[PDB]
Amino acid sequence: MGMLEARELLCERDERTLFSGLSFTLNAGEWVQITGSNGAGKTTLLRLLTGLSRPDAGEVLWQGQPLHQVRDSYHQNLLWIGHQPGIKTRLTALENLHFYHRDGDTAQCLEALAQAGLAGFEDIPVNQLSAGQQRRVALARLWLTRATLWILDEPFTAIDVNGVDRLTQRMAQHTEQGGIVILTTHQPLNVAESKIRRISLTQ
Amino acid sequence: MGMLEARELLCERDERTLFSGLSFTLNAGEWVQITGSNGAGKTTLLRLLTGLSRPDAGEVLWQGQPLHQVRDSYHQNLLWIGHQPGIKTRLTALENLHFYHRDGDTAQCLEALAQAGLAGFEDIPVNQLSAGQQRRVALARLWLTRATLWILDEPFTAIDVNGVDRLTQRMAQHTEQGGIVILTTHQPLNVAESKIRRISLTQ
Amino acid sequence: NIRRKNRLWIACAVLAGLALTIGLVLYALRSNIDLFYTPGEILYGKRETQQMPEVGQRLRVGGMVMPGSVQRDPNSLKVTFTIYDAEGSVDVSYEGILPDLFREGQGVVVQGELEKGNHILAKEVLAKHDENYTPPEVEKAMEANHRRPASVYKDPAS
Amino acid sequence: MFWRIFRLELRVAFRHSAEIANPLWFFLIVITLFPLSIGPEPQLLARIAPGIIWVAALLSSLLALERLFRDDLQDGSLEQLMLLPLPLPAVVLAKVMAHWMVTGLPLLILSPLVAMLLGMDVYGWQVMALTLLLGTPTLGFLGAPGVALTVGLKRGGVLLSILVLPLTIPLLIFATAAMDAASMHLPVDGYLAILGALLAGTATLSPFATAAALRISIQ
Amino acid sequence: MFWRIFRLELRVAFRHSAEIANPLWFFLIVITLFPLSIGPEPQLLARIAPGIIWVAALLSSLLALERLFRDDLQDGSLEQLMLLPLPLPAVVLAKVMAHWMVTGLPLLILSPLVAMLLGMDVYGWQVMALTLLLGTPTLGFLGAPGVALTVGLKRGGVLLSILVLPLTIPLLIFATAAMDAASMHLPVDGYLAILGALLAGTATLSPFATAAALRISIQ
Amino acid sequence: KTLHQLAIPPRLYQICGWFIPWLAIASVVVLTVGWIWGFGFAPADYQQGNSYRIIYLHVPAAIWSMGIYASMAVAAFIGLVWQMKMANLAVAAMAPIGAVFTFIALVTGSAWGKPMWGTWWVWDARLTSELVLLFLYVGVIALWHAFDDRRLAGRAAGILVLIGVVNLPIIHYSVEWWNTLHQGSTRMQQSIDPAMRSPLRWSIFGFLLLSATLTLMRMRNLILLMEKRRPWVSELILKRG
Amino acid sequence: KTLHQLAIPPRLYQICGWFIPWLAIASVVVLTVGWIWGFGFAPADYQQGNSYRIIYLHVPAAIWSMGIYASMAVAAFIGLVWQMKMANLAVAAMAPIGAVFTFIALVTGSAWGKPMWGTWWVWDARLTSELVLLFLYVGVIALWHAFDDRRLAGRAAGILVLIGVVNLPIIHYSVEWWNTLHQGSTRMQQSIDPAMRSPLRWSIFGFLLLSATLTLMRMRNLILLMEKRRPWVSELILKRG
Amino acid sequence: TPAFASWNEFFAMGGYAFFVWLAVVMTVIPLVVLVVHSVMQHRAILRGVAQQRAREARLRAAQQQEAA
Amino acid sequence: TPAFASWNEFFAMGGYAFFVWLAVVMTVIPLVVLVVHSVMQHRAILRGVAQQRAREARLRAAQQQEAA
Repeated sequence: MGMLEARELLCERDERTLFSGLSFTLNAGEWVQITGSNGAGKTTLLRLLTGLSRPDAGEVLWQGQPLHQVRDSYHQNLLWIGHQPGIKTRLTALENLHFYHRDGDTAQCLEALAQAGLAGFEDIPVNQLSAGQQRRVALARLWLTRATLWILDEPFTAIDVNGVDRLTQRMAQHTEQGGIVILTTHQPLNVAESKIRRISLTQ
Repeated sequence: MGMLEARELLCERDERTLFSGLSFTLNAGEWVQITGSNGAGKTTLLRLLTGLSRPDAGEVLWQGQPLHQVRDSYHQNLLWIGHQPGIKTRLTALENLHFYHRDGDTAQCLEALAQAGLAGFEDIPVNQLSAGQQRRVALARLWLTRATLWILDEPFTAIDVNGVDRLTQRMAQHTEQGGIVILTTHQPLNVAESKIRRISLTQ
Repeated sequence: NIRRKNRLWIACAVLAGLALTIGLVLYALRSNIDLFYTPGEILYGKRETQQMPEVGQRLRVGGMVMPGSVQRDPNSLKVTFTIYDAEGSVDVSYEGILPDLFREGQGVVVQGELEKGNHILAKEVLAKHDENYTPPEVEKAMEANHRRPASVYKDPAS
Repeated sequence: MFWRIFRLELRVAFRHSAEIANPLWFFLIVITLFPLSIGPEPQLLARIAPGIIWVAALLSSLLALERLFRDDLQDGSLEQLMLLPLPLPAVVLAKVMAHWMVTGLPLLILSPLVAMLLGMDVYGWQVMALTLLLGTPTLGFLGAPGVALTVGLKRGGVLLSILVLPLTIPLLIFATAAMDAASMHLPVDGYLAILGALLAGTATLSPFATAAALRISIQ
Repeated sequence: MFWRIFRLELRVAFRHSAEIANPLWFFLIVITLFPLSIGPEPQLLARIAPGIIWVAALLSSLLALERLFRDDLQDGSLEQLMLLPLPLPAVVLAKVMAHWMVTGLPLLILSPLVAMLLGMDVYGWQVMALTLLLGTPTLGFLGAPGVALTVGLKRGGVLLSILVLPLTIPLLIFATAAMDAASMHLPVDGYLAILGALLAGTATLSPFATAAALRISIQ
Repeated sequence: KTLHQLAIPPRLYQICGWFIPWLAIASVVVLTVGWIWGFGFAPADYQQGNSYRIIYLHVPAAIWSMGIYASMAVAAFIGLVWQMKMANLAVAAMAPIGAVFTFIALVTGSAWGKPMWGTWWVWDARLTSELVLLFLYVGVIALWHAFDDRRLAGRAAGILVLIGVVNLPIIHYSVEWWNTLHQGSTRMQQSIDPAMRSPLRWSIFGFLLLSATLTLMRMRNLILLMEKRRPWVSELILKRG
Repeated sequence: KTLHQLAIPPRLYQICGWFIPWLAIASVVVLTVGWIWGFGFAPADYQQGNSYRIIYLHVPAAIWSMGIYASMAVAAFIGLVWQMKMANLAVAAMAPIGAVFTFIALVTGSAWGKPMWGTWWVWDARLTSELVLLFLYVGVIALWHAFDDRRLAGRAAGILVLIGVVNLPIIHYSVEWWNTLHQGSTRMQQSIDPAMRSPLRWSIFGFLLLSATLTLMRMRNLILLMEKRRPWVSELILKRG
Repeated sequence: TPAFASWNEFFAMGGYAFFVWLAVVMTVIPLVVLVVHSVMQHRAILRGVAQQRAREARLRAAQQQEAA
Repeated sequence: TPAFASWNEFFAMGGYAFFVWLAVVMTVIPLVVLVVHSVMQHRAILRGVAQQRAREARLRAAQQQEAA
């Protein structure tokens, strides 16, 4: 079986029925990409799979158990990046990345922040950085994290092209060892159609 | 002479020099478009051109006089639509559009809201409307204004192609007589290159 | 598993917090420790529980100083004075300096040990800044028994 | 076009009427706070009622002050209101007058109830209502710079108070001195004359120092 | 991991240090306001000093409550703290403990100045400092449900007070009764014991009902 | 069983629809007979005189002012464990009725306190406790209005209802202890001379029925608020005519 | 002329760098002479005895704590009309100095009033006015430190400086009338015997020089803070060594 | 069986009549206000659904015109 | 010419010795705090510029590595 299974998720944001009856199961090691049309609602879908938002109907399942029970094991195996990067602007990049697990020693720190494209901007405060480079510390959290589930709410926003190729290379590397990445992106992505899978939240 | 003219506009948002030395003069009946490369900084140019934001050095002129003196005549000939629509979500669409000048009687009301695509949604409160339909009230202001100068931070954000076609047709109709529209948009727009003019804020 | 470990640890914190809450509530309700009696509550027992004060227990007595009951030993700090409510009267013996606030016809509170015959060996006497203040229990004692004069509760031996 | 802004602000405030009552419920809770601490003794409460009433009034207006400009930044209305063909002093004057008709008139109609709660007589209520009527406009005009600058901040809840209340100290002294000269029966014309003088001065000077304040706060 | 959240919140608060003083400056504002209204009379000020001290404490902590959760909503850090591998009651407990170390400790070190300002003796300062130490954590734990409920609102400044203050009424009554007994030179052990009882009860129950509200507001 | 079908919104709408009229008529009869047997055809207390009939207009208005809040707690509890949205709607349904009952109890208590104390408001423990209860009701109503989404507003209201019920016995006993010291109080609310007892009990039961009627009808109001688009309302309104 | 060259931020940096040492040493000389010829080599008041020396430590700490604020207005005025940014940095430069001078004035007033009044803090008009002045300084400083952009922080600080300066005579005369109504005061600030007057004036001028030195140095601190990237600080730091 | 012998005396409840009748009016008014608001709200929501569905029928007629 | 005849009596100003020296000390301290704060602020801004421009030199080194 697959760990993440969505069963009959129904969501109404401000009494607008965003999607109905949507149910998809994910086995180990696929790279589902949400390909919906409206701007808001695929973000609500990702918040619905992460457990930020409760289903108004139906349920999200992680390893056979509902999300209201298995929180301490589900949150051990997830990495969520929203439209907001989820970091503190007041601290520097290195302490913000050190808040998240490990970092510290050079085996897990100062190359993870380098492979996002932030080599040499490690000790600068975040509030004196460009918005894409602010997203790149949370985007640099990928290279140090052991979570099998990654969920991404526009990862490639204000990101230069070489950054996107490096992120997709590390991301497919995660896809190899049974890691699942669920993401939404606007841009047409340069990966072969054979590997990916598309779930569309139609209407 | 041209009415809207910019002289050595430099802006430093949070000590980042987005642009310096930009100077451009706009004769009547032109539909210049702000190309830009960064997401924020062309919006700063538009707010700087309407006079919300002062130039840090250099100056903007309307009809040969600086903007700190001629406000009462400048604001009578301008229509500004930012990323935020500028309308109140508490009031109805018709009353929000009636706050702005004229409207009221049927010579300036109930087709202006119709040609933007909000036919049949006139009396519904704004907070029970989709975000594109929220922006289309401010977009519907175009058919009733007398302002020669229109300035637009992303007018075509979540409007369908028919609404974009209608907006560009009305905009070209404004361009035929004496009047400047300045706009910023992501989408490649469907008007011939000979008519338009591009000022790009180079880095 | 990890779920059981987390629930058990935070539940141990919960029961420790509730136990300390109940402990401080019951302590404070016991830390009222109402050794505050009136002379009527010495002679005839407390109004609610009818419990007598025992000989030798440390205790506190609110009462008005009688006019003419304060005789001071001229060669020592020894002062004997009788204090009353509008229900009874008890003798007080105090060795030490009296407060400057101590006048006849004013309310004082006596901390001391009870001897035989309703007699109190004071270890401390607290006289208040307010000349006309009566303690709440003593004030209710005189509101219940309707302001009988101090000469009436001067025990006629005194 | 000074009146259309005022009528529109009244329509927005009256379209959801419940939020208007929250300043007066905060006022009533602050009146509730000091009897519970000091005590139910009526002579002390009657003596101290001016201080309770005005600390409650300052804080109620000051927390109500966020709706004066915080709504229009996110909706984008405020930029357009500067780009009406009208000097922005008049726009600020219309907003502060609408805010007083939205925040201060609830206090002026709640005035009998808080006068009942604190033991004041009919003369005390008359002076209390006249003094609130001459004071809460001044509260709006002194708080308009504070809201004007602290509208762009994420953390503008304590800083707004820090700027506003030292400005409103003279109103405190004159209002509670009028109230002390009202509790003991002496005429109170001179104190209300000084209150009106401050109201006129701050109404004259606050739009002109709030307009440039609101131009800085957003650019 | 519970201590890492607390230590990081302390680091973010101590990075810009100036902003943590604004609660105590507002506390001094509210300290100042009453004797301007009442008068410089020292016996009345000495008797009313519990009322000023604790109404100032409630309002200062209440206005400081915005920094407890409003920052992490816009930065997105609040979500990432909720999907940390740790039950969200502990995350709430870490944030409220850091908030008390950042809002209540300034009041506790500021306590000599206010004790000398109004006129209480050294026993008065002792009782008031112990009572602040046992009370301002309870301010944090009763304010956390209100902030967790009102973090999604744009206008959440008056209503947060409206929710928090009736919850803090019992702490008000026991604190001012404690220092009223202290001004008469009575032992205040029982009042502090009830105070610690309320501290333990709210500290036990408040994370579990703030976590549900915090899950409610974000979705 | 039918308890599971009770959570279906149209089915609850017709359950409330046929429960309003009978219950309301019964309420009117019981409360009417209660007041007419209490205000006349009954003695008056010897010391306070004929000002004792106010003990009706206060005491069903007082106890149920707590009682509704206690019932609100029950609804809020059903909001959090079984995640039933309609109990969180019942919290918002029953908050204004509790607020109005609290207002009646407070200011009728003031009207009773004038012929004894001489002032409209001597800060008695009962009136202070009801004032704090009114502030709790206003907090619940303000949370229910401030939020935009009705479902989220009801769930937030349920959170604060459980908070208020957790902290409410503390408030009541702290206020009672607040007038243990700082003077005392007389025996007024439930010191009742016999044979002036059945009218007060019957008025209590009548106020219970009126609270149930208003609760059951604002239930329908909020149901029509939330489900303004789904076709069961459409069939109901095309049935209207 | 050269006043227009007093606008270029590096040139202002070496002007302040050249004015720091000489003015600082003149300040220390004048203040040392003032205190050494005031706290000794000087008579004492008859009624106060030897506690009158505090009139030094208070009165330059008082007047200049007003005067800096007055000078602040001038800078703020230059910030609003001609839109000079360096004046708006001058406002933030003098704001901590004014706050510290005001706090010193408060502390010396309290330590002076203890041997008279018996307590540390009697709500005298002068000390309350100084406390409100300190609150306005804290408002300006927190305004300058809550913003992100420094230029807009300085312009905002200038706006509240002008507001405070307009409202300051009203505050001072209202507080003076507040002490007129309730209870009077003694002759404390400037009721001074001859031959003890020159030390007070010398300390006045010394505190003026020290305030000018601190202002002229924090001006460099703020100028270095904003121009942290332009090449002139690069040339200065490569000159350092 | 009535305690008050005269029906006119029942309107003047032993001198303490102003407080009692003030309170009777002051409890009758808000309960009436709650019932009036609770009836008018239901009627208003039903009529608002009526206007919304008339506008929806207008929408379907416009769709029919677009189809035709 | 000193009013105080004894130099030891100078430190004990006529019984009122605590208040004068208390305000002398608590005036000397905040001026030292201001001077130290501003001097270390100037040094800290200069050293921060030094670290930033050394890091800019490392950026130049990285650009030279990319060019080579």
